[PDB]
Amino acid sequence: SQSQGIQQLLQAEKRAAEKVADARKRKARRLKQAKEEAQMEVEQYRREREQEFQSKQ
Amino acid sequence: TEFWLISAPGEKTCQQTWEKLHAATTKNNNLAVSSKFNIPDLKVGTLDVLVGLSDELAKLDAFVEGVVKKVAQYMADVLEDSKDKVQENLLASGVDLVTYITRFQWDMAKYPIKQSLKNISEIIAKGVTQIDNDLKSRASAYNNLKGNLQNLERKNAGSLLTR
Amino acid sequence: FVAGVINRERIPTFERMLWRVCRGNVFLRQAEIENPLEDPVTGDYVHKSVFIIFFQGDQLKNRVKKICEGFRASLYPC
Amino acid sequence: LSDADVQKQIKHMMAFIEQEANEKAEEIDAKAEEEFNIEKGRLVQTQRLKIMEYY
Amino acid sequence: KQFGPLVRWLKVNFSEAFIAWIHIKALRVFVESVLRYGLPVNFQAMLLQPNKKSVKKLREVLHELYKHLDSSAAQQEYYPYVYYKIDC
Repeated sequence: SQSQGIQQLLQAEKRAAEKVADARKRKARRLKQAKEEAQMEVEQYRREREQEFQSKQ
Repeated sequence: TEFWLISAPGEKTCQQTWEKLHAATTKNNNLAVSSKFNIPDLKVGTLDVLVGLSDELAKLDAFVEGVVKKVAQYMADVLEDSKDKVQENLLASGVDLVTYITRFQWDMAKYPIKQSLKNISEIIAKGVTQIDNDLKSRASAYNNLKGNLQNLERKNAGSLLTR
Repeated sequence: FVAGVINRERIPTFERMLWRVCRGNVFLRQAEIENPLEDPVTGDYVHKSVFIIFFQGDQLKNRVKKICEGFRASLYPC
Repeated sequence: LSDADVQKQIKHMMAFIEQEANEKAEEIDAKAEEEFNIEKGRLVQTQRLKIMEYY
Repeated sequence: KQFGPLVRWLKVNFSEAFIAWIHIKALRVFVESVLRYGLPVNFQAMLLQPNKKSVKKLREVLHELYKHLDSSAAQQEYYPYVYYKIDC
């Protein structure tokens, strides 16, 4: 029954590895999304400032 | 009064009766007093932390037990609510351990139950350390007054050669 | 697979000490040596068998290192 | 010891590893969300002020 | 004058220290129980007040109660349960 215990714990370790790699992946995904949204807000800010520029000129 | 603190796997709810109710396995055939601990639901992160905690708590437990003895002996010298013949055990919140254990709970007042084991152990440790230092200060002050007072009483005491 | 090397004079106790520090947490793998040769220390041929445990925690690796040093065993390589 | 005892030991080995894995991943995602917001704010403020100065 | 308040303060702080002693050892026993048995964390923990000259019977009863359920792997080192002495 030794080989089964060996296999079972290796399976637990594998899932653990998958779990952390995927959590890190989600982190990466969220960071890119964060960059995309940030830039979107920046562009919104840009349009606003450009409009005020046009208004003042 | 000495107590034994023991914990069983608790796999079945019948364990409580097994522990307490069924004479074949109940402590001293259900004549000895056996009360449940009310412990909040805390978690252990890892095994490595579990072991660290184990050692750290053994060290801290001995530390605090020593402090408790130190303060109790101090009061014994004071002769206020404890003596050498009577009232050796300290009271918990002003009642005996038997009473306290009857109503035992983990106290959120000393450490929040939402704290990790590290933080909880640290808060208690800090508390006891502070208590010990406070005792060191007050005891020093009392021992100082006690000796100086006796020395003055002695100065005006004695036979006509030295009194 | 892998057959570790112990003197196995009192392995019942080695095992127990291992469980005392933590009981029942990891599988103990057993291996045996067929027809062992002269002991590097004892200078004789005895049967040898070994229980090898992989640990994830550092505290247990250090624990069992100290244990194996106290115990009559060669468990040096990973 | 018995095969059932060996199986219980194997379950215990699984159980601590899984708990550690679950806690670490949770910790990782919570911080990831924190880092998301932190980096986002820093970037935004960093460039917004430069735009302001330009303007 | 100092004595009055001294001892009142100390009496209070010592009670608090004792309670802390109780809390910290209940945690000790908590984590040891976890280490000894694994998860989940529902264990049967009892505070025992021995009867006079019952320690033999107590050991007997607790031994039979838990030893048959776990293993030969687990006195000062190996006891079927978590056990700490409360010196009071």
